[PDB]
Amino acid sequence: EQGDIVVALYPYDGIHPDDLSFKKGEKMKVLEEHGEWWKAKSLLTKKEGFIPSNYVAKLNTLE
Repeated sequence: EQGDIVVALYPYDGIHPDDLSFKKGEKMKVLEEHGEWWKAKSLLTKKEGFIPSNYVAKLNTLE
């Protein structure tokens, strides 16, 4: 859901300006879920952009 903290499982290089580029282990805040791609904010760079949702996992997976 919106505001959840996620961690990158694999790195990803954005191909377009609206994408975030991240490394494995990078922490991001999910802003909006839009199917396969989510809008997120890198907690390291504070930059926002779309990320492939299959490349991240919730830091909280139990609840």
